[PDB]
Amino acid sequence: ELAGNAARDNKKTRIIPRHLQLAVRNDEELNKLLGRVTIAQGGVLPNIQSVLLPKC
DNA sequence: GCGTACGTGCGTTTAAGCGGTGCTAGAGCTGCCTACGACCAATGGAGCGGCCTCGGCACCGGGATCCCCCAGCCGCCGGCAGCGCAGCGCCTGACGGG
Repeated sequence: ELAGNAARDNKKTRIIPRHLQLAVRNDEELNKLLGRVTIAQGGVLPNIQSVLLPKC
């Protein structure tokens, strides 16, 4: 269900692990179930520390 | 280099701590009865294997942003150098005193 919504955003009809890793990581609750599992070819969540960004 | 706030110390003070009750709740165990899960023999069809064909995605090529950059550009202002000047203390007059 969470994965399917992600596939909608990228518009691909076929579900893909990149969706799966993305889906199960945004939900903080489901995150706790798999806090020590790594998905094949999952890729990290898109995140950047604010300080790294330019001052303005 | 600044400065505050947290360590050190002192002086209350109070609730922890001790020792003492007194209770019954609840855990531990036993006796005994039941049902429910394992076991066994059959059965078929759900699932798994083997093909096998379209199109979702990949890939390309092109056009479309769009942030990223920065000199242009001006405003601003303050510093700065020059200029006009305001005030004062002395300089020096006006006029009586020495």
